[PDB]
Amino acid sequence: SWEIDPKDLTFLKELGTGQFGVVKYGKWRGQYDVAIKMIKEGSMSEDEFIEEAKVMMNLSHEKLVQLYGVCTKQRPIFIITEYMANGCLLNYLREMRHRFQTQQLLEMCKDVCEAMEYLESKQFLHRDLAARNCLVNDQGVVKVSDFGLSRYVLDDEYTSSVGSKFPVRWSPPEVLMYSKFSSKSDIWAFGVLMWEIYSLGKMPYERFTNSETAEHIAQGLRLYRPHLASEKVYTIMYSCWHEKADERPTFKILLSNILDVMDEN
Ligand SMILES: Cn1cc(-c2ccnc(-n3ncc4cc(C(C)(C)C)cc(F)c4c3=O)c2CO)cc(Nc2ccncn2)c1=O
Repeated sequence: SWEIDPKDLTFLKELGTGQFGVVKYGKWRGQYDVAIKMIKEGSMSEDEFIEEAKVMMNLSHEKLVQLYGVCTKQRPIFIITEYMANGCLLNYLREMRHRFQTQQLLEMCKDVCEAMEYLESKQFLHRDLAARNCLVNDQGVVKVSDFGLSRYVLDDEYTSSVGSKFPVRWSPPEVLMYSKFSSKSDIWAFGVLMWEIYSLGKMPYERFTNSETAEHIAQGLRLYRPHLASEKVYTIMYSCWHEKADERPTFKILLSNILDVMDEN
């Protein structure tokens, strides 16, 4: 694991708080833009994370927000990542909602699908894929962030399937019923993410509670086709939501589907 020297980090701006506490924008060695997570004491299973961190750092792809390294020889520990100037995708969609062409929306789905095809090829699960966990850079490229970190969260409202922070609206039946995560549960979440993109950042199953969402999707309720999604695009997102995990596509198949739609248009 790349153990970064904290003396090489210059903090510049607050980026707000996430599940592990404060995140800052800064520079590494006075040049490279980075984000720095300051891991709040008690928020993370730190020994577990440190033991397993190298796998995460070896994930390298243009459409992943890279985990560059860690600072662990002190308290609090730091996680150092790629910086994304336009922030999270969910907010970006909502703030620019009157400016998007449908071709740009499909390009966002392609960006995320490329990242996920790469993770799938490495047998690595995101576990919390959603627009809130994608980020956008200064050139509008969407990248997938915080892949794999859900495993290390210490927060019972997040880790309990009936907790108020659990990502129920992005979860397939086998996660809600059995806590069975797989690349096929990331597939389901990706379909919901496509829906978030094409709805310009609406909340999935808005007005339903988490338990009502779970109850109704188990019985076959599915997200409606957003106005901006063509039938071809809807067919792609809908394919992610087969009740049976083994009937869902792979990210390799989804990427091929997405490219085919692009070529036709
Ligand atoms: C890399 N990065 C991270 C963030 C940023 C800031 C605050 N909290 C977070 N979050 N948000 C959510 C989050 C979620 C998780 C789960 C394990 C999946 C539950 C784990 C995290 F570690 C975080 C985190 O750190 C992030 C996401 O990691 C913001 C950026 N950019 C900007 C730009 C402008 N304004 C604000 N932020 C940026 O480039």
